[PDB]
Amino acid sequence: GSPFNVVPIHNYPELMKDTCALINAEWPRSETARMRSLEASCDSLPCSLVLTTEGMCRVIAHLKLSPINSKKKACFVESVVVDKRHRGQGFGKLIMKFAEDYCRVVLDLKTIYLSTIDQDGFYERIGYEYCAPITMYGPRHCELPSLQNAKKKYMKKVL
Amino acid sequence: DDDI
Ligand SMILES: *C(=O)CSCCNC(=O)CCNC(=O)[C@H](O)C(C)(C)COP(=O)(O)OP(=O)(O)OC[C@H]1O[C@@H](n2cnc3c(N)ncnc32)[C@H](O)[C@@H]1OP(=O)(O)O
Repeated sequence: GSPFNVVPIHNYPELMKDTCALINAEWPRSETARMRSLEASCDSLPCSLVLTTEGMCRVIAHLKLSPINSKKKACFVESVVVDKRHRGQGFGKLIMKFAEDYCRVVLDLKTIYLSTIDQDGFYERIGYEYCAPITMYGPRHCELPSLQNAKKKYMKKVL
Repeated sequence: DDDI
């Protein structure tokens, strides 16, 4: 049988330091900064899902489902990363499909949004459509400017 | 993209 299992991180604190290492391998930040994001995971939004296996000795993939201030029936998927040595083996599509079903069936959401700088070909392949930019915050917002923001390509999938 |  299949040993693969997608689980919410708040039920598997044993996997938190491995998940921090996984995300920080792609986008280097402090361990504590990643822990703060994972510690916010709960049974509504936000929620971090990790792909693990029988024996939970490792973490293969991670993604975060985040609320959108202006869209009660939608969510923003962020920090999608598969372990490097496990890439190109279907695990990205696996955890994305699991998250899509989770949002539709468990959270009763209608749409998933995301942004990407250079992996829009992966999301287009698994059924995402390019769309106009959206914000997950309210209008009383100001964050430190970065040129990376205008590079992002926003995409959505009607569930 | 990176959530933080
Ligand atoms: C914000 O966080 C969201 S955007 C950031 C994406 N994450 C990232 O860049 C971190 C490093 N890369 C990964 O973690 C990982 O490679 C993904 C998540 C980008 C993709 O995961 P996988 O490597 O496991 O992909 P698969 O599930 O094995 O492939 C499914 C099908 O999609 C095709 N594919 C993958 N990347 C593609 C690009 N860039 N362009 C076109 N097509 C792409 C695969 O070939 C595969 O094709 P099939 O026909 O076999 O289904």
